[PDB]
Amino acid sequence: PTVDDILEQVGESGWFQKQAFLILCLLSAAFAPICVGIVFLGFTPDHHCCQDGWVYDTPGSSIVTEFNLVCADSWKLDLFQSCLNAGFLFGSLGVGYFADRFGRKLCLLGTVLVNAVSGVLMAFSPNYMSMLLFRLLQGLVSKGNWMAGYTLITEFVGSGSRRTVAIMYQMAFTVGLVALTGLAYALPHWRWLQLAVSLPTFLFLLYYWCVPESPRWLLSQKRNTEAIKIMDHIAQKNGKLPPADLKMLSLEEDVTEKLSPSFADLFRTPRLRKRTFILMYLWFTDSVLYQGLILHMGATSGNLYLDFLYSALVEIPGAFIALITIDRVGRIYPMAMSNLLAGAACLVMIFISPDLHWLNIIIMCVGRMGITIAIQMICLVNAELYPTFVRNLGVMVCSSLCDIGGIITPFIVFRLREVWQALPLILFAVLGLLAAGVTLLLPETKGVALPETMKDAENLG
Ligand SMILES: CN(C)C(=N)NC(=N)N
Repeated sequence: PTVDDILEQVGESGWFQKQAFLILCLLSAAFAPICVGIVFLGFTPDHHCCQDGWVYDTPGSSIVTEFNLVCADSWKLDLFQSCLNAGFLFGSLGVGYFADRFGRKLCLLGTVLVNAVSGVLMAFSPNYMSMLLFRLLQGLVSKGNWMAGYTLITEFVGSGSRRTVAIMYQMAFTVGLVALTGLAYALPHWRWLQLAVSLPTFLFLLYYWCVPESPRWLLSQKRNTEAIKIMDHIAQKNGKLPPADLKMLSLEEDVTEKLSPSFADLFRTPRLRKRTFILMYLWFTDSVLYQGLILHMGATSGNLYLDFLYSALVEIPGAFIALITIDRVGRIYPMAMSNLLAGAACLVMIFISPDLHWLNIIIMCVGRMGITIAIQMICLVNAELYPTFVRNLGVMVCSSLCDIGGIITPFIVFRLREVWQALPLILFAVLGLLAAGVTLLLPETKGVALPETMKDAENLG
């Protein structure tokens, strides 16, 4: 009588779960401005390049118009993204035990309050060093918020709807990007845009007090009283009678009362070590090949609004395709096919002359669908292939190996565009195709109802 059976008897997609998913959807739209937002507000309109300073003629005011970073400190924007991505690295190494042991829901609430305060302080920051440190904190806190929220969603949802609710969460992320574009068009000033982004965070915390904790992680602490309380509250919420308390409670005496995120037992079991290595390779791929592809995309009209509108309308067809095909053939074959398609798209620009009609749109479309389907696979698979005391140690393969991609892709492309114009495409295609062909074949399996039964990490092998 695992908690999934209790949720099934109480209704996995009841009204209470609907409002909880709405609340964390409101959280999801608050994560896009942290990562995607920069291309809008940190965008130089024009540069005059004695010099005698530089003046940009545009009604909007970006970060570089107000800090004068056009020529003397042009690399500061790269330094700014490097500092944000090092914030992601600091989060990946930091919010583990510090994100679980103090109370998972309470940690999420404290961090979302911290994010609100730090964003408001970014709105009123009349310097640069404080701005950089605050962006470090913003990156760390926002990554922690989004991963904790997503894993909480895949914890509440019972077996049979994890794919649906997670893919709807990613659709909410894409809708957050679309709303970012809309609010960007609403007013070009970065200050008011940041202040308007910070208000969904208030709307989150204001109503986030009533959301309960994760029942399974709470059961992992051998505290089943309030766990049974919250399960019966959920059951009575969506018009259902409570189940048997003894069946609902699972003692699981072999489980440690506290958590010990393994820094050395990850490689103890060969299945877990192999899964972690495969996910490391796959994650590196993903942002690697990605910002790579984005960079290789042509100049979109407008370059600040229609660029985002065209980039965001890619995901939603991909999200719907994933929703349709993720269960009929499992969560391995569709994403493997998408990655092979992305590799073939990367390899086709080299041997085919660009003068052919519609070649640019064909390659951009195929690559992008491939590395949207890859991302909406890998997030769900990393969430599924880790128990509750390993999922927060499972964020590191998500974020401590995508951070290296985000840091290093500008340098790799900067060297590649000089050494050989045909070099970066061959490198990206070779690494992506070889990795996604050898790997992503058997990273355990899919369709497993119990991810944190103390035997999920070993029985699948
Ligand atoms: C948010 N960033 C930078 C991504 N990795 N996007 C993506 N799904 N390739």
